[PDB]
Amino acid sequence: ADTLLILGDSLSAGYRMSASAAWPALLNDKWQSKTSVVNASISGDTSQQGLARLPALLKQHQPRWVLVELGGNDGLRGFQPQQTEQTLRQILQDVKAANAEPLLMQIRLPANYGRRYNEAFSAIYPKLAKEFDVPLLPFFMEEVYLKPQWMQDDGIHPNRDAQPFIADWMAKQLQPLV
Ligand SMILES: CCCCCCCC(=O)O
Repeated sequence: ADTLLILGDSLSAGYRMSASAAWPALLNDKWQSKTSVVNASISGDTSQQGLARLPALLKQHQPRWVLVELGGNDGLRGFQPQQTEQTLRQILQDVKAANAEPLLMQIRLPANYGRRYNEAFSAIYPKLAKEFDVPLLPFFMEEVYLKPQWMQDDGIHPNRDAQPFIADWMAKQLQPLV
């Protein structure tokens, strides 16, 4: 029984819903008796808070793959993309050293954050992915934005109704990678 560890934030932990309602739990359901999905995501977690938890998780879960979904809160709070990039790099190193396969998810900020900043934030992902030669999954939120009925009031977080769809899309994206 191989393990996929998910190191992410509210987008993966679920926002204003229980963990059982978030897509990782639904993905774990359809990957029943196949692959184990461990959702180690916490709402509001910056890339540093995530990195802070990683060591213990690798040690305890001995995952074959780690899906990294972090940075969104940093950019959202105007952090220094140079810093975020540095944190994500350590995360990838930790994963590799743990003899696990890192899977990086691309993150993008709202258009109302300025072109300058958004481009610098976004570029981090392709850059690290090239640097470590790891898969760079597209940003699943891009498809969700196209369906207002799948978005919560804040225009940021996907709602309960969106979870099964995100689970299916994620299963599709992760398939070749597992
Ligand atoms: C629009 C960028 C996506 C960032 C969402 C951060 C998720 C959280 O609330 O932990």
